Amino acid sequence: LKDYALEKEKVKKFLQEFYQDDELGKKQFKYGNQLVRLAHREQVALYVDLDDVAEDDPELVDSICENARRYAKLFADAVQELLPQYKEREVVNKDVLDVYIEHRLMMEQRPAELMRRFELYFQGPSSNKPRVIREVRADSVGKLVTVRGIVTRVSEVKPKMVVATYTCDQCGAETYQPIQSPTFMPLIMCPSQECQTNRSGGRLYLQTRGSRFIKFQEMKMQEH
Amino acid sequence: LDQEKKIDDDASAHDQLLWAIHLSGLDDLLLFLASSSAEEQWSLHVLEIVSLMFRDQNPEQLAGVGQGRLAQERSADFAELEVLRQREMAEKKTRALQRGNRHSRFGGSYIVQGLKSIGERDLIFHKGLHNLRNYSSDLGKQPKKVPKRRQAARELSIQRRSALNVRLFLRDF
Ligand SMILES: [Zn+2]
Repeated sequence: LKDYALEKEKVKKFLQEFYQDDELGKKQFKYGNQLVRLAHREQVALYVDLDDVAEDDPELVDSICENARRYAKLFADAVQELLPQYKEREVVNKDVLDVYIEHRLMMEQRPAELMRRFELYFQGPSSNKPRVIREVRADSVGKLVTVRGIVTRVSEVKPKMVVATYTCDQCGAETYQPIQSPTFMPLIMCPSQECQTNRSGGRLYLQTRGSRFIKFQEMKMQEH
Repeated sequence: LDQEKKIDDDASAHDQLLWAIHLSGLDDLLLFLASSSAEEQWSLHVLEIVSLMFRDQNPEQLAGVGQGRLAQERSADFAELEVLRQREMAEKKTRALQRGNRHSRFGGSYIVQGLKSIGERDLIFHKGLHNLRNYSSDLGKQPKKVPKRRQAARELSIQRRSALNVRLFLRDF
């Protein structure tokens, strides 16, 4: 419908230029100040508020609410493209995946979703009144909805694979597999050109150390 | 092929047949036919009989047969059993050292910095630290099918020590 290339630049303009006053009328860029923390790995979750987006583009709010998942991906891409602009410090590596990414970067100097350690969420606009579970009908499929309910069952936090990282035994190269679906096919044989042209028969070993996991939790909500 | 799996010091069908010849005394008739000047016409026949009789035997091994062989062969069998067992135990210990004392799904990966891979990147090793003492690149490779033309020739039969009675009879013959 819309040109997502132009929409990404609109999202960049919002994230760069929006400002709000918090204290004594002083002006702060609430999303630039958080992009700085995201770049420094001080903050991981960025809750972007569509009430803030409504202050300069209600049409963008309508587009986000009506096609939310697409715009969630667009906002994530825009934030990742923006963080190098806000880099001003070196990260203290504390995750083993930070250490692996550090050595990956050094070896590349000598996977965007893999380099992406942040997560972006839409905080819903107040114009969207909260529904009950029974009112979340098929017309709202693929759309941003607010739902009230009783939590009645919550699973343990489980590791959900996001980017599976493999290593080849023959050629010593890393292979990456982004995972969108709830299921995926593991990679067996190395697809690298060095193995393929030589018919080397080198296979792939998953490296959980190098792969990206995310906390995952299922729950059940119930009507009041 | 089914019943050639007889173990040594046992009476095969050929051994029983030779014993039948011995007890019937046709062996002495074959000696007569071989020594006779008048019946020289059957020399090729008698030669073929003797050849097929001594088909399985070895001359020095047969010539070594005698009265005191049972104790010798019994002790030799026990000693050879122990030698085989010790060899198998040694090989088992070497394999147990070559693999680690952790189960195979115990993970861990290493970069061998000096070794270039088939590409320019350093070798990533996955088969456990224990294997890097005697590392070789052919640890996980399947050997090759020798094509039919290049398949080496194999010896047509195993040697088995025939029955002692038949061996004594063949020595005397
Ligand atoms: Zn490879």
